[PDB]
Amino acid sequence: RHKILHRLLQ
Amino acid sequence: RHKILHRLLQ
Amino acid sequence: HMLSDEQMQIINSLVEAHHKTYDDSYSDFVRFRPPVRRLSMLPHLADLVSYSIQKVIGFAKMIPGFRDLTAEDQIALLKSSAIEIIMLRSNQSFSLEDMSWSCGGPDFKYCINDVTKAGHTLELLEPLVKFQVGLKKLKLHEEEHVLLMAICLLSPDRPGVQDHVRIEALQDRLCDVLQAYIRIQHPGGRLLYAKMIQKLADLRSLNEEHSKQYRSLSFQPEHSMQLTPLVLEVFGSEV
Amino acid sequence: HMLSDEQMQIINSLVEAHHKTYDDSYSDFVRFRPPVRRLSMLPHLADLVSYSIQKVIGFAKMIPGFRDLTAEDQIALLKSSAIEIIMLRSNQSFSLEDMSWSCGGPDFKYCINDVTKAGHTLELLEPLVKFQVGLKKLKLHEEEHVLLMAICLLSPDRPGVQDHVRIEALQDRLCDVLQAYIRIQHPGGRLLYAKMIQKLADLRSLNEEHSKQYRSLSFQPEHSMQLTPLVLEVFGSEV
Ligand SMILES: C=C1CC[C@H](O)C/C1=C/C=C1\CCC[C@@]2(C)[C@H]1CC[C@@H]2[C@@](C)(O)CCCC(C)C
Ligand SMILES: C=C1CC[C@H](O)C/C1=C/C=C1\CCC[C@@]2(C)[C@H]1CC[C@@H]2[C@@](C)(O)CCCC(C)C
Repeated sequence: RHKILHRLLQ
Repeated sequence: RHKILHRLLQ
Repeated sequence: HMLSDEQMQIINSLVEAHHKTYDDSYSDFVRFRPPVRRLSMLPHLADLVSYSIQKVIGFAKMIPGFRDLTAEDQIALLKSSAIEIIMLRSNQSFSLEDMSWSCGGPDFKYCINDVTKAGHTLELLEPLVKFQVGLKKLKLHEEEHVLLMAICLLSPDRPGVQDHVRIEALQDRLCDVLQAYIRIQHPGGRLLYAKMIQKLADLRSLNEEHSKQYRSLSFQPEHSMQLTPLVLEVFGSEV
Repeated sequence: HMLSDEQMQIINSLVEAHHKTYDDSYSDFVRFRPPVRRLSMLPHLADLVSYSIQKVIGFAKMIPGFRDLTAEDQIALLKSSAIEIIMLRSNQSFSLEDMSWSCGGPDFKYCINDVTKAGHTLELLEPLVKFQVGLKKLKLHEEEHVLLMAICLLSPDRPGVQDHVRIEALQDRLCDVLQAYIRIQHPGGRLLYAKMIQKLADLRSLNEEHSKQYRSLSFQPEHSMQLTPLVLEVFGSEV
C-alpha cells in the first residue's frame, strides 16, 4: 500500500 | 484485523 | 415508585466505571503532542481522541453484559459509537461561560477555533457546540450522564452488530433504570427522559457529519500520518 | 589528482540536500510527545524516529538519480535503509564526552538508558554506541558524511530492488567521488575509505538486530499503538 511513502515521494 | 481493539478488550 | 436492588447495582457499576475512566485532573494531557495555536491542532487533538478512545474501551468493559458479548459485537459497537461517547463524555469539561472545553490550564482550553485547526468545518462545529450547550443545560446527575453513555454504546441499530436481540435487551434494561431514576430521584424531570433520547438522535447526526469530515482528512496521507494507530483502527472502515 | 565538475556538483547537491533536511537547531523536538524518564521513552523516540524518516525521504529525493528510479525501487531502498541512515545522521548530535546524543536542552539529551526505556536491549545498544564512537573518531568532513548516507541508501543489495543495474551504477559513481574526495581533499586519509566501507557492514548488522527488536515491540499491540503511522509503514513487512 505505502500510502504515506507514496505521498511523501510526490 | 483490529489488533489494538482485540488487545484492549483483553 | 422505588427502584430495585438490580437497577441500583446497575447505576453503582456505571458511576464506578466512569470514575475509573474519567480523570477529572486531566493530568495525562501533558503527555500529548503539544497544542499549536495548516492543521496545527491535529497532533494534539489526535492524541486527545486516542486517549479518550482507550477510556471509552475501559468504560465499555465495565458495563454489565458488554464483556459477555462476542468480540465482533464489542468491536462493532465501539467502532460505531466511539465518537458519540467522546462527545457525550466531553460535556464534563464543557463551559457555558467560555463556549469551550476546559481541561486544567489555558493550554488545554479548547475553543471552536482550535477545532477548525484540526480540519473541522462549521458544518460539524456549529451542531456540536449547540449539542454541548443543550446537554449542559439538562443539568444531568452523574447517574443520568453515565446511563446515557451506556445506552448510546449499547444501541442495537449499528452496522456490524450480529446479536441484535441480546444488545437490545441490555439497552432496554438500561432505559428502564434511567426512566425510573428520573421519575423517583430527579425533581421536576417529567420531560427529561424524552430530552435525553432526543440527544441520542442528535449524536447520530453528529456521527454522520464527523464521519464525512474524518473521511476528508484520512484520504490525505499528509494529515492521516498525524493520527494515531488507535484512531486509524477505530474510525477506520475495516469490518 | 583532481576531481571533475560532475563529481563536484554531486558533492554540492548532497551537502545542500543535507543542509535542507538536518535542522541543527533541533527546534521541532518540542512538538514530539514529551520524553518520560514501562516503555516511558517509546512515545518521544517514536516521534523522533517518525520525524527523522521524513527528513531521510527529503534527503533521498535530492540525491541525483533517486527521483528518476521507479516508485517501487524508491520505497524498497527507503524501507531497507531508513534505520541505517537514521543511525548515520544521528552521529551529528552524538557526543564522545557524554556517550549520548545531545539535541539542544537536557530534555533532548538521549543516553543509552533512555533508549532501553523504548524497548531496546544491550544486544543492540552496545554495538550501536560502539558504532557512533568509531564513526565520530573518523572525523569525517561534511562532504564524506553526506556521501556515506547517499552510498548507504543507494545500496543495490536490498530486498525488493528491481533495477539492481541502475542502482549499482548510481552507487559506484558515488563511491568514486568519495575515494577521489578522500584522496585529494582529506589529509592523511589513505585508510579512511576502507574504514567507511566497514561502517556500512556494521550498519547492516545493526539493521538486523534493530529489525529483531522492532518485531518484538510491533507484535505487542499495547506498544505498537504508541508508534506513528509512518514508523509502522516504513519498518513494516509489507512488500
Ligand atoms: C475528549 C474529551 C473528553 C475529556 C475532556 O472532557 C476533554 C474532551 C474534549 C473533547 C472535544 C474538544 C476538542 C474536539 C473534540 C475532540 C471534542 C469532542 C469531539 C471533537 C472532534 C470532533 O473534533 C474530534 C476530533 C477528531 C480528529 C482528531 C480526527
Ligand atoms: C534520529 C536522530 C537524528 C537527529 C539527531 O541527531 C538526533 C537523533 C538521534 C538518534 C538516536 C538516539 C535515540 C535512539 C535512536 C533513535 C538513535 C538512532 C537509532 C535509535 C533507535 C534504534 O532506538 C531507534 C528507535 C526505534 C523505535 C522508536 C521503534
